[PDB]
Amino acid sequence: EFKAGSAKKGATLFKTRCLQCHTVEKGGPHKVGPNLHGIFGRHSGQAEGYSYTDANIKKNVLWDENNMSEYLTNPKKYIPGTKMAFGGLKKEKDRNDLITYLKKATE
Amino acid sequence: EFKAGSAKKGATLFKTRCLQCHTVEKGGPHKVGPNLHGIFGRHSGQAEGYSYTDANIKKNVLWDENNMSEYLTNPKKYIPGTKMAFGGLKKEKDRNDLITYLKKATE
Amino acid sequence: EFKAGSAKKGATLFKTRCLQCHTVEKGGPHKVGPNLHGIFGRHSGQAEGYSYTDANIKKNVLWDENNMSEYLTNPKKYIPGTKMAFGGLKKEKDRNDLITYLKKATE
Amino acid sequence: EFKAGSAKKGATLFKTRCLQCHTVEKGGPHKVGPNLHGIFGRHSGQAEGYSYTDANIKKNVLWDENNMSEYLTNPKKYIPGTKMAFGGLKKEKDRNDLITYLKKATE
Ligand SMILES: O=S(=O)(O)c1cc2c(O)c(c1)Sc1cc(S(=O)(=O)O)cc(c1O)Sc1cc(S(=O)(=O)O)cc(c1O)Sc1cc(S(=O)(=O)O)cc(c1O)S2
Ligand SMILES: O=S(=O)(O)c1cc2c(O)c(c1)Sc1cc(S(=O)(=O)O)cc(c1O)Sc1cc(S(=O)(=O)O)cc(c1O)Sc1cc(S(=O)(=O)O)cc(c1O)S2
Ligand SMILES: O=S(=O)(O)c1cc2c(O)c(c1)Sc1cc(S(=O)(=O)O)cc(c1O)Sc1cc(S(=O)(=O)O)cc(c1O)Sc1cc(S(=O)(=O)O)cc(c1O)S2
Ligand SMILES: O=S(=O)(O)c1cc2c(O)c(c1)Sc1cc(S(=O)(=O)O)cc(c1O)Sc1cc(S(=O)(=O)O)cc(c1O)Sc1cc(S(=O)(=O)O)cc(c1O)S2
Ligand SMILES: O=S(=O)(O)c1cc2c(O)c(c1)Sc1cc(S(=O)(=O)O)cc(c1O)Sc1cc(S(=O)(=O)O)cc(c1O)Sc1cc(S(=O)(=O)O)cc(c1O)S2
Ligand SMILES: O=S(=O)(O)c1cc2c(O)c(c1)Sc1cc(S(=O)(=O)O)cc(c1O)Sc1cc(S(=O)(=O)O)cc(c1O)Sc1cc(S(=O)(=O)O)cc(c1O)S2
Ligand code: HEC
Ligand code: HEC
Ligand code: HEC
Ligand code: HEC
Ligand SMILES: [Zn+2]
Ligand SMILES: [Zn+2]
Ligand SMILES: [Zn+2]
Ligand SMILES: [Zn+2]
Ligand SMILES: [Zn+2]
Ligand SMILES: [Zn+2]
Ligand SMILES: [Zn+2]
Ligand SMILES: [Zn+2]
Ligand SMILES: [Zn+2]
Ligand SMILES: [Zn+2]
Ligand SMILES: [Zn+2]
Ligand SMILES: [Zn+2]
Ligand SMILES: [Zn+2]
Ligand SMILES: [Zn+2]
Ligand SMILES: [Zn+2]
Ligand SMILES: [Zn+2]
Ligand SMILES: [Zn+2]
Ligand SMILES: [Zn+2]
Ligand SMILES: [Zn+2]
Ligand SMILES: [Zn+2]
Ligand SMILES: [Zn+2]
Ligand SMILES: [Zn+2]
Ligand SMILES: [Zn+2]
Ligand SMILES: [Zn+2]
Ligand SMILES: [Zn+2]
Ligand SMILES: [Zn+2]
Ligand SMILES: [Zn+2]
Repeated sequence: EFKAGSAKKGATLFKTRCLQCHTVEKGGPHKVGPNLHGIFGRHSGQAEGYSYTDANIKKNVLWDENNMSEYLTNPKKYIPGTKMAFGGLKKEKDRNDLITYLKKATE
Repeated sequence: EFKAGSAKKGATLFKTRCLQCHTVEKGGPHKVGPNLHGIFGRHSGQAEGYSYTDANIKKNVLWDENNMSEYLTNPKKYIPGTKMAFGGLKKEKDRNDLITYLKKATE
Repeated sequence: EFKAGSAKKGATLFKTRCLQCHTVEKGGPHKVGPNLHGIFGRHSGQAEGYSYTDANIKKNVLWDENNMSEYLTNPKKYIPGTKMAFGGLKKEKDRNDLITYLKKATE
Repeated sequence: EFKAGSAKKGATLFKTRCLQCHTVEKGGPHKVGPNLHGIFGRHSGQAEGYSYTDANIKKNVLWDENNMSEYLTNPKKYIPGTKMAFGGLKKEKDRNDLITYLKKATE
């Protein structure tokens, strides 16, 4: 389901839809949401120093491009009970582009 | 998000995937499943003389082309506890073709 | 043209699409379908103690990953007359994952 | 299932793998195979002036991009007894490119 898209558009989607709550850089600070560096290949709810809902820990997924796409389609449906206040990215090209940027920004 | 496809292809899809349990002709007989004539524009679980599950009755949808496509994607997810033994047409062209045929067959 | 995939999601596919009729572990019970331990590398229809159809027996193939994926694409096409009532896994990444799991659980 | 590919790329496929037996332009001449101008949207076995196997005529398909693709994968499997001596384009992107060229050259 995930196909690599445009990192450049993905960077703008993040600025307007996520940066509000998240930083991406290594060592960056948690805000409302956790810092996201190294999120791919990591278990849900494990960023150091961030205090998660139990449902984000207990979802128990190893983040990759595909379950990230599914999550960002509808976060509170993929993880019922999350404090991530965000409706979701409905359009699949917006998802591929954002995940393309996010991979590059967080690896 | 339903779109008219091939009724000839839908007829074939129907002969091979639905015909076992279903008829389409006006006043046709029930089999394992209810005869389907007049289904579009009727409430669910309302073919005369057929014993549905309570779930199929209480679902309380009015069949049109779009929620029919949603139903045929994963019938047990759309109507939990339905006794229809069918995995689903996962491909969208197949659902468009079948619904194109089915609308012509049952109207 | 099998390529290794995710045993973990192949596990998930097995219990949703196969477990109702099959067990996998060594010495496991026959149910509707035969216990499958040791399937890869055996001729078809050779699980001791299971009562097969003539067609599944006379098919005369040695199961590997490849012809298994052909079979699971359309079981009744590959073995005309089989009493396994299963439509098939149409998508290759689904068969890939399931076969990767099945091979690990049956070897 | 068909996806528009590269007409140019497909043009090179046709010269190497088809032109030996076929021509494409309006009014083009018959060779070993028939001239293919107007093939899409026409019944099988109809090109005016060519002598087809009865197998080709009785396949009774109206050619579009997708049953063309199916066909060119395995001609003898699609039309048993055809007199077209061509093993098939096994790679999916080769069929997409060729059909994309063929649509443009024969419409
Ligand atoms: O494969 S990708 O689609 O991901 C992709 C990645 C890059 C890339 O160049 C392209 C396509 S091709 C391209 C597409 C578009 S367009 O499609 O947007 O019109 C405009 C241009 C352009 O060259 S010109 C331009 C415009 C702007 S802007 O005025 O600030 O928008 C900034 C930069 C720039 O060169 S600098 C700049 C800024 C970033 S960023 O992501 O950090 O913002 C990335 C890159 C940059 O070069 S690499
Ligand atoms: O059931 S739960 O989803 O709650 C769940 C159970 C377990 C677990 O660790 C986790 C989640 S956390 C997690 C979630 C996801 S996921 O979000 O992508 O699904 C992927 C991974 C991951 O670590 S990485 C991984 C990848 C693969 S591979 O794909 O086959 O190569 C095999 C294993 C493995 O760990 S091994 C392995 C195999 C299985 S079983 O299902 O095959 O029996 C179970 C376990 C394993 O450790 S316990
Ligand atoms: O934001 S939502 O996730 O809620 C969401 C709701 C709807 C929607 O179209 C989308 C996303 S877009 C979408 C996203 C994803 S994914 O990225 O999440 O993988 C996969 C798909 C997909 O199409 S494919 C698919 C898979 C299944 S499955 O058999 O259950 O797997 C059933 C249906 C289906 O289309 S049918 C279906 C059934 C229902 S419901 O009423 O029965 O719940 C609602 C809808 C349906 O389309 S509207
Ligand atoms: O459920 S079904 O098994 O029936 C089934 C039907 C179709 C389908 O796509 C699939 C499964 S999925 C699939 C499964 C397998 S597998 O089973 O071998 O692993 C291989 C392939 C593949 O794509 S690649 C392939 C290989 C060959 S080969 O050269 O003969 O080997 C010919 C064709 C072809 O596509 S052509 C071809 C010819 C016809 S027909 O109408 O002329 O019979 C129909 C179809 C064709 O694709 S639709
Ligand atoms: O199909 S036809 O062979 O009749 C044909 C079509 C077109 C065309 O201009 C010509 C011949 S004339 C010509 C002949 C030869 S050659 O004889 O030496 O090979 C080389 C060139 C060239 O210009 S240069 C060139 C080389 C390549 S390459 O093959 O990828 O390296 C791609 C393109 C390109 O411009 S871009 C390109 C991409 C496409 S599409 O189909 O991918 O959308 C179509 C066209 C393109 O120009 S129209
Ligand atoms: O808009 S639609 O896409 O729905 C559509 C509806 C019709 C239609 O003609 C077409 C497209 S165009 C077409 C497409 C295909 S193909 O796509 O299958 O290759 C083959 C042909 C063909 O002419 S030739 C042919 C083949 C056969 S067959 O040997 O029995 O298959 C029966 C008939 C027939 O003419 S008679 C026949 C049987 C039926 S049915 O529904 O009762 O099976 C419908 C029709 C018939 O004329 S109307
Ligand atoms: C504020 C309203 C936020 C918006 C905008 C975005 N995110 Fe978020 N996110 C937020 C919180 C408070 C949390 C923790 C959730 C919990 O239940 O504890 C999250 C979580 C995530 C995660 C999971 C991180 C992990 O498991 O370690 C991801 C991958 C994530 N968020 C991504 C993400 C994206 C891509 C966003 C833009 C589309 C986005 N978030 C916006 C708060 C907020
Ligand atoms: C036997 C295993 C069946 C297959 C094959 C198909 N259908 Fe079915 N259908 C079946 C049953 C037993 C029921 C009643 C379920 C209940 O819970 O009461 C149904 C129901 C439907 C309906 C709803 C009719 C209504 O009045 O609400 C529809 C629209 C329907 N079935 C369509 C359908 C299609 C399109 C099929 C081929 C893809 C198909 N069915 C196959 C049994 C079986
Ligand atoms: C019940 C409806 C079943 C489902 C679900 C699955 N299988 Fe099946 N299988 C079933 C039966 C009754 C038989 C015997 C077939 C016969 O004709 O006698 C089988 C057979 C197999 C085999 C062949 C075993 C052999 O020794 O050759 C295989 C490899 C097999 N089944 C695999 C399989 C898979 C992978 C399934 C999930 C995708 C699956 N089966 C489901 C009954 C049923
Ligand atoms: C010589 C070995 C050929 C090669 C190379 C190609 N084609 Fe062919 N084709 C050939 C013959 C002798 C026939 C008639 C077969 C019969 O049974 O009568 C055909 C037929 C076709 C058709 C069908 C035409 C119709 O009117 O329905 C098509 C669409 C076709 N051929 C296409 C085609 C393509 C795309 C080729 C390159 C991959 C190709 N042919 C090569 C002889 C030969
Ligand atoms: Zn998708
Ligand atoms: Zn989907
Ligand atoms: Zn650049
Ligand atoms: Zn650039
Ligand atoms: Zn630590
Ligand atoms: Zn793991
Ligand atoms: Zn784990
Ligand atoms: Zn959708
Ligand atoms: Zn890093
Ligand atoms: Zn859709
Ligand atoms: Zn017609
Ligand atoms: Zn849907
Ligand atoms: Zn869908
Ligand atoms: Zn009527
Ligand atoms: Zn393949
Ligand atoms: Zn593990
Ligand atoms: Zn296929
Ligand atoms: Zn063993
Ligand atoms: Zn394909
Ligand atoms: Zn050009
Ligand atoms: Zn050019
Ligand atoms: Zn017609
Ligand atoms: Zn016709
Ligand atoms: Zn094919
Ligand atoms: Zn096919
Ligand atoms: Zn294929
Ligand atoms: Zn023309």
